[PDB]
Amino acid sequence: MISLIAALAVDRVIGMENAMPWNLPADLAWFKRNTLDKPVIMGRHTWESIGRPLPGRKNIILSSQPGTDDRVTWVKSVDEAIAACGDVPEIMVIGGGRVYEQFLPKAQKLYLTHIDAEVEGDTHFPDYEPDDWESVFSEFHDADAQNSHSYCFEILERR
Ligand SMILES: CN(Cc1cnc2nc(N)nc(N)c2n1)c1ccc(C(=O)N[C@@H](CCC(=O)NCCCCCCCCCNC(=O)CC[C@H](NC(=O)c2ccc(N(C)Cc3cnc4nc(N)nc(N)c4n3)cc2)C(=O)O)C(=O)O)cc1
Ligand SMILES: [Cl-]
Repeated sequence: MISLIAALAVDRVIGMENAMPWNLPADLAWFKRNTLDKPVIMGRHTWESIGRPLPGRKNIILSSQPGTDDRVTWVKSVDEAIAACGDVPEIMVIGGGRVYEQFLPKAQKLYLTHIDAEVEGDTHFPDYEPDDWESVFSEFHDADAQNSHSYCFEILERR
């Protein structure tokens, strides 16, 4: 089973290359808890933004270009990425936008953090249809001394 996990600004704007304009360690904690001990599939921009292998996860980077870090696994196609994950209960696809578009048709679950941040940009999380998905968890948090913006964790399961 393949899941996508993403942090979305208003109107589902997501990162394209430069770091997103927020400071959300609680979102990073949610990401770490929902991805640890699972293989993670990412594109090259997300890899650069992470800046290091994510510990405790097989890191798989989908890129047309040769790999530049032997600490992680480099693949050139979607099927190669899935194969590198091997036989596990859940694959976490962690972005960026082209990777989400590639994997959404295969995915059964979305972990979304909806962030109340007005971020300008043309890159968006792919369209999902409101009703093709069951929202099974939702939990709101206000901005605080450590987190710049309010944020709502949601888990959806494909109908
Ligand atoms: C891009 N992505 C992709 C991404 C992101 N989010 C997503 N979210 C979702 N939902 N989904 C996705 N797919 C998704 N993808 C991802 C995905 C995952 C991850 C990922 O890491 N994750 C880890 C978990 C976290 C972790 O483990 N993260 C990090 C791990 C390392 C932590 C160990 C600490 C080592 C020390 C290093 N320390 C430092 O550098 C700071 C230096 C230090 N200072 C401070 O500390 C400090 C602080 C506050 C301060 N202030 C307030 C007051 C202040 C401020 N600024 C000032 N500036 C000026 N001039 N003047 C001031 N007076 C001033 N005052 C002042 C000073 C020091 O002075 O010594 C993990 O998944 O294991 C990352 C990216
Ligand atoms: Cl990417």
